[PDB]
Amino acid sequence: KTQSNSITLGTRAADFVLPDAGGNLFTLAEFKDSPALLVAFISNRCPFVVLIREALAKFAGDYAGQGLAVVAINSNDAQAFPEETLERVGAEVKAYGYGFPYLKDASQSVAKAYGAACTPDFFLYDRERRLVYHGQFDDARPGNGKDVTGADLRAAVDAVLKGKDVGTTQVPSIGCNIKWTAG
Repeated sequence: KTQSNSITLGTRAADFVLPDAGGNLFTLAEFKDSPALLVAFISNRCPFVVLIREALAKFAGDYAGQGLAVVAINSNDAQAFPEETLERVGAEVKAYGYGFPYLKDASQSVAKAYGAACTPDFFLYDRERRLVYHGQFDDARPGNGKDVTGADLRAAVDAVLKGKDVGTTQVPSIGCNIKWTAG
């Protein structure tokens, strides 16, 4: 278990090229027309991601067409954790109804460029792809009793889409560490 890193607000979204489980490739240019862009480092089996998985698919669907693009990335080492393969990532999409692209970062170069530390780790960018929110989906944690609402991220997306300032309280997310390959 670890907290997300303190990443300075304003940092530019790093570019990537990453595949989905059909082999389609995605870069930042594929999301260019969406004024808000969420990049989410998640996992197929981490309990902190299991907690919000239904909510995340609902959240992304709710905003599809309102100007939010969501990209999810699984950077976990799938030799060490076979449940994290690209093939499994493809099965997660169908099983949980993910409308957003869910991509595999096999070399972990993208997780390293964003400075992701745990799953889930959420980075929200504005129209010029500057970081405006980095933190928890909401206050829910496995076993803490709180409803999974996505309210912190929702409030941040709403602010971006309405051209307003994101709130300054950003609680770090908590999850399983990214499973870095030995070295």
